Amino acid sequence: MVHLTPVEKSAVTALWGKVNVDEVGGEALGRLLVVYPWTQRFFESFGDLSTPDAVMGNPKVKAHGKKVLGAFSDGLAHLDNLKGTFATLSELHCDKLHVDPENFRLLGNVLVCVLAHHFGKEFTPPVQAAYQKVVAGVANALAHKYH
Amino acid sequence: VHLTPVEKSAVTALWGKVNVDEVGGEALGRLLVVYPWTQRFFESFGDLSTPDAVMGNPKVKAHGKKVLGAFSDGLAHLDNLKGTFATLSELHCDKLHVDPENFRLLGNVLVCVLAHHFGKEFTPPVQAAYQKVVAGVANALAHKYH
Amino acid sequence: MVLSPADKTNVKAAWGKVGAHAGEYGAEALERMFLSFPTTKTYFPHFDLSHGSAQVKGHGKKVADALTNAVAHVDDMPNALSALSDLHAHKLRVDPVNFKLLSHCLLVTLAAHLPAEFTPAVHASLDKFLASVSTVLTSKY
Amino acid sequence: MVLSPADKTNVKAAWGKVGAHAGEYGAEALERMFLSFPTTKTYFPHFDLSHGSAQVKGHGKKVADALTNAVAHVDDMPNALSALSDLHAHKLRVDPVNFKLLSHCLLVTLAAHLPAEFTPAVHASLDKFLASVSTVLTSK
Ligand code: HEM
Ligand code: HEM
Ligand code: HEM
Ligand code: HEM
Repeated sequence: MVHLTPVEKSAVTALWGKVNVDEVGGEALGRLLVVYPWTQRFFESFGDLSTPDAVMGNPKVKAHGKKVLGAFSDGLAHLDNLKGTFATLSELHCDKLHVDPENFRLLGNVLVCVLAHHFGKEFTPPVQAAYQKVVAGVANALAHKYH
Repeated sequence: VHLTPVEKSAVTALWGKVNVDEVGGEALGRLLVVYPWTQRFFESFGDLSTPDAVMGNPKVKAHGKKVLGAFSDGLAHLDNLKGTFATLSELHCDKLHVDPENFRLLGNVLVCVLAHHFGKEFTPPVQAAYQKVVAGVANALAHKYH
Repeated sequence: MVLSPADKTNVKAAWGKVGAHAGEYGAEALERMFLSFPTTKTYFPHFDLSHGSAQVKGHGKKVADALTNAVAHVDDMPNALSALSDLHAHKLRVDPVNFKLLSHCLLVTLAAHLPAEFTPAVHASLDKFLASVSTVLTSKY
Repeated sequence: MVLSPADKTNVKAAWGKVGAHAGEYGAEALERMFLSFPTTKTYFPHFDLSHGSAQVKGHGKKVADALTNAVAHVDDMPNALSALSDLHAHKLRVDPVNFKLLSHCLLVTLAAHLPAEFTPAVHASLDKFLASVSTVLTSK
């Protein structure tokens, strides 16, 4: 949602094919942790998280990073329903984890800030708009069983 | 988020005493005073330039009553707030473009107004019951974004 | 939020009428929060959180005094609250949504006890204040 | 917010390499905002918001220079931006979400021009800064 036009649907996968599904996940989450330091309370099991380079360097963040993109690519596959695709994940994050749904929005913004960091001017405003629709729908899906 | 049977009872027990001529317009008024950017939706309402002018504004008080009504309406239909607010949702989001955070703001001003009015009797567990209501209302009024 | 002179006068004036009831009001505000928003209880994983609790009621007065102390230094707040900034933001890592919740519960408390002070104007003043307090407690400086 | 000394330097350094590109970046950030979050256009009713538009450009520059002056008076922003505050908060009545929207688009814009300097640390510092600016401009 809102919908993603066919051009938006075609511009997004194109870019998403150039992104290293094994390293950029920990890149997004890592900055969520450093940009928004309070989110570090959710990942206390991950050892050292006291400094920027440490958080970026912490291996578990990296490894957990991949699972994130996992879910996001997974959600890219079916814009049909992020709500259903993230039913399991919503319940995990919402009921069992107590993560405030605003942090969902933030990750989807850090992610978008991260895509922009890699791809420079290939990350055009219309490509950004399309991705904003994706990180919105995904953050909304995850926060569905708070509804 | 589903009230308990004793929550549901405290809720309607308190709402039944609510001066429906006043409270709605006091909550909308305080929304306008406390969160002044919300005035932008109400240039049609006239003088909103001082707290007293806002609180005494006949259009504020009048429109406030319609607010309270939809709330009351939601208080009876706690099991389907989605459809109950489906038209107002359509209205506030697509014509009015009100950001969904403001729905949460208003709900919390209504809870503040209630506390102002029923002092001690607006007890902590009563408030909790109302929090679940205004959240549900705000969530329903933002279902459009979903 | 930067707190106008009018705001500063209105907060002092309405926080004065608090006075002796600081612990009482503070205790209740934490209680209102804990019940209204269950998720906030987990920042106190070792606290006794029952109604009347010695920990809750004792903690709430510390909140009320850090606030009295905040009202006393409205123009000099990020230094007056330098300890609490690191406590809540650095060490405890509190999600800023919670400060919105406690400020609200604080407001609802004050509206329950001081129904003549809580004019819409003062309500507004107190809001900008509490949210100013919160901004400092969620800053790393 | 309340900026750390590390924030204050990182922001001046980062917004130091924008330099002459201020009106370009501010033009980009606005367009990104207007596309990604179409509601924001509601505040510019009679504007030509087209790609490359002269008004978005001129306005882009006005945005960016305000920031440059903000970074300068970072210890005294509320005084420095007091005219802008009355504008965005009293006259224009801009909803605070919109400042989050634009600060994100400036941040995205910087990430896509300064790939070197836009590190986790400086990203965080810029975020705090833009939040602080947003705070001032939303209040009377
Ligand atoms: C908004 C997009 C998000 C997506 C797509 C997402 C997706 C996921 C996925 C796929 C997992 C793995 C579940 C498993 O392996 O059992 C997970 C776990 C987790 N998530 Fe995220 N999540 C999001 C938001 C967040 C945010 C914002 C936070 C915290 C600030 C968070 C906190 C956690 C925690 C604490 C875990 C489990 C950690 C562990 O297993 O040690 N999630 N999430
Ligand atoms: C939070 C719960 C809310 C409820 C229950 C509610 C309820 C209502 C109702 C019953 C109407 C009357 C519509 C009609 O008669 O067709 C209305 C209209 C309106 N709403 Fe609210 N609303 C809420 C939140 C908000 C907020 C926070 C704002 C602004 C910040 C807002 C802006 C408006 C405006 C401008 C109108 C129409 C006024 C006019 O037509 O002149 N709404 N709403
Ligand atoms: C108006 C807002 C707030 C004020 C004035 C405030 C002030 C204080 C004060 C004075 C203390 C006493 C520290 C000590 O002497 O040990 C404290 C501790 C603490 N604060 Fe608050 N705080 C606020 C908001 C919050 C919120 C919203 C939360 C979480 C929901 C929170 C979490 C904590 C925790 C977990 C402690 C230490 C409790 C322990 O010993 O485990 N603070 N704060
Ligand atoms: C970092 C955030 C922002 C900065 C630094 C900023 C700065 C400025 C500046 C320098 C002007 C020039 C006007 C003058 O000096 O008279 C202006 C005008 C204006 N701003 Fe912004 N602004 C910001 C955020 C926003 C946002 C988020 C919105 C709405 C989405 C907005 C809406 C407007 C409007 C409608 C005008 C007047 C347009 C006109 O000239 O007719 N501002 N702002």
